[PDB]
Amino acid sequence: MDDIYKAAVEQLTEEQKNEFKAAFDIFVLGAEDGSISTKELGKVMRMLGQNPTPEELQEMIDEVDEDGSGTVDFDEFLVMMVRSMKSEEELSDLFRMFDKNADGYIDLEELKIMLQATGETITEDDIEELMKDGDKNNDGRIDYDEFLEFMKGVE
Amino acid sequence: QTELEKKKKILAERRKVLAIDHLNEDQLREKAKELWQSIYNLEAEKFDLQEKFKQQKYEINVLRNRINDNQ
Amino acid sequence: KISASRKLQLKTLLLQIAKQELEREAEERRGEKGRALSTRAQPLELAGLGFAELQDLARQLHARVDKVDEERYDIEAKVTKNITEIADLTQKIFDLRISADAMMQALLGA
Ligand SMILES: [Ca+2]
Ligand SMILES: [Ca+2]
Ligand SMILES: [Ca+2]
Repeated sequence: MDDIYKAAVEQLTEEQKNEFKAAFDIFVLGAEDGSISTKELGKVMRMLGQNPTPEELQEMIDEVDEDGSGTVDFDEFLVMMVRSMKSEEELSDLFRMFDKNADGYIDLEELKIMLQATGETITEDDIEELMKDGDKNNDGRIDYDEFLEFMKGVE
Repeated sequence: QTELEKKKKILAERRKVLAIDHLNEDQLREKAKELWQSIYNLEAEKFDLQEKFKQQKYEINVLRNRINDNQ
Repeated sequence: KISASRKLQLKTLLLQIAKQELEREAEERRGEKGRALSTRAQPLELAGLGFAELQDLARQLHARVDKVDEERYDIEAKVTKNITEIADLTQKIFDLRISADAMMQALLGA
């Protein structure tokens, strides 16, 4: 899903951020504002096979353009790079382990026992925000559908 | 008992005299061992099915919740 | 309140003990199986039994094979209707609902 990418950037060692900056600075050679338009992005696409339209190329940019410039800077470039690099059956069996009272939902307290049985020292903010991210209808519990979207991207 | 009930009672006793009644003590010890291993194997498959049943009831209940809430 | 790298760090650990409590529950069912089978399929005591009692045992064991096999069929059929209606429910809820390596090898190389 989304915030899993934003987490992957914060885990990049300075060995990769030097790799990516060097590649990004070759991207933006010839660009006047130092960012990636469709002109810079189309060059690299032809360089590795395909030739998308000037709107297929603008779709790739708008998927990661959070500042409304129509271009890609280095911070937005790192999000691009991590997107490019479990199943419902597995997640349903693990769902049953959370639901200890077996009522079909994961309420607050059942989350905390699982959290307190993880080895870490659990903060009340950790408890507070994991349920905010998981529970999207706001009814004090995580149901099956919400649990799937809550573990999307977790290995 | 009537006659269909008499028939079923006799044909079941006949099933035992055919499989057992012509054996000696040694031949009949090996038969009981043989029959017990069938019971073990059948009770094991019954156990596996009893556990699957307890689990289906939970999956059914969760599906019952999801349909109940998504409308 | 807390970084996005933390909330993924916690979820990875959540699924790690939810997996360790899944397979701990497995062996707890294996030992529960042998204990149940020891009381149901009691091992045989054949030494000391005369021919009369050997034959009597072989006959009640013969009748128990037929009895347990239908005790098993009755529960086999219940889980068969469950599978069918599981598919019904799972269905009636669905009816209500670039390349890293390539891009780095092209611009650089080593
Ligand atoms: Ca931008
Ligand atoms: Ca619960
Ligand atoms: Ca909820």
